[PDB]
Amino acid sequence: VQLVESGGGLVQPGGSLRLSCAASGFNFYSSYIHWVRQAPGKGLEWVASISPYSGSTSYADSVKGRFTISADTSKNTAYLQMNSLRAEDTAVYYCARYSWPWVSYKPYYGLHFSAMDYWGQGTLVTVSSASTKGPSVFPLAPSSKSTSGGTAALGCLVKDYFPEPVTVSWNSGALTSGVHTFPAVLQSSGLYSLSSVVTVPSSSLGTQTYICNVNHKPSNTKVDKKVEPKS
Amino acid sequence: SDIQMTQSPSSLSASVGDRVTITCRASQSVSSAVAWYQQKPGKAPKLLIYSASSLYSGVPSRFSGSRSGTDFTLTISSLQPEDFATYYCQQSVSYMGPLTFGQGTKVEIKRTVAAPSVFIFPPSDSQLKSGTASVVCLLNNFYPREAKVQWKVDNALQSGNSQESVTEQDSKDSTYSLSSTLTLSKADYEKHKVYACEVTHQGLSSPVTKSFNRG
Repeated sequence: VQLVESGGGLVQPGGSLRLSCAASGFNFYSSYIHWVRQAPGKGLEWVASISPYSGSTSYADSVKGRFTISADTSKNTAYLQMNSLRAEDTAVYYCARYSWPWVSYKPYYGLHFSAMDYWGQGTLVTVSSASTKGPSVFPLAPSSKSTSGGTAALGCLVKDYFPEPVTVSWNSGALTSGVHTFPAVLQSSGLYSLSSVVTVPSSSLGTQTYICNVNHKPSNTKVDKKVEPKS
Repeated sequence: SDIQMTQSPSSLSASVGDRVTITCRASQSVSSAVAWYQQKPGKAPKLLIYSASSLYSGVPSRFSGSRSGTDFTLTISSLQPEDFATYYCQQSVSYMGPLTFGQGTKVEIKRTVAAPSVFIFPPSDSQLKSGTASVVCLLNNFYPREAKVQWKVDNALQSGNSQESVTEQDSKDSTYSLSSTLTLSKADYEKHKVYACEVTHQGLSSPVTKSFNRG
């Protein structure tokens, strides 16, 4: 079973965006499909639900009249049309499902309720008038003083980008041991920055090559930065 | 007719092997229509418990749920390092009606104290072309999260020109790492020689300083 959200991105206040939730591996017609969002640093908030078999819908008061949830059972796909967007709509949007039925009854006993067993990975919607800016990637070079067989650290500084997110890998994903990619920080300038570091054997410097692979999809940017000891 | 789910505590720190109980009070009857989810930062929530007390397939048996009237509990019988997460309750009593969530409980794994390993990085020549210099100090694999980083430039204490970021707790060893970035103009950077970060952490016998000389 899978759910995959798409359509998120940067949008100006007052603008509109259509999110899609492509379903696979279960009876989409009988399910209930929900949109649940998470604003940065905040909790989960339900937005809307639909029962694809009947077309019935429901909405949170915060979005009634501005958002429309819909479904196409011919394509097993649900949609969230978001209009009149506000900064408070900035969030990761998840699609999730209930298997039918929502609630069942066991005679002479109680009710039994479904829950959200499958969720998508989420798609980020950023409501802002600020413009997209690609990152600059700088080496965090290993020290010359990492002597005689201890541990050295190296990394990459990913500076001055907007909107989120950036992802970082090392050696195209082949290096994960000792990797720490820090949460992005919003700088006072309004642009984000983050760093990614890795620890390696001091002996490995000079014989090994380390590449940080930085992806900023909002600017269609892919940077592969070799991080070397400075000569 | 909004149903409020009041979750407590909002945060807790507990050791491996401890019994942890999280409570959720509904503001009106929600029958047994309560689910519990576990969410790791940046990942979708995962279902643990449905219909107040049913354990979802594949979830370890250390998780259990109970209902008493409008009070719901999630218990982790023996906390494990991988259980660091934010946990949420959620009610669904109203058919095709509003779904409401608790505010979340952030569970941290308490472990023994571990001092950071410290590293300092100068700005790159590439960055200096742009007129700004970023100096970075890394504190690696420490516990607890509290730490103090003091930047010194030619032995003069800096203030107001640095920003910190901390990783989420490691799912295996329960440690944190931290970066501090000092941002200066290139011109100011070129006016000074010794760049140092001094780290205070309870796992260290005394503060640790790492430094470099510009050039």
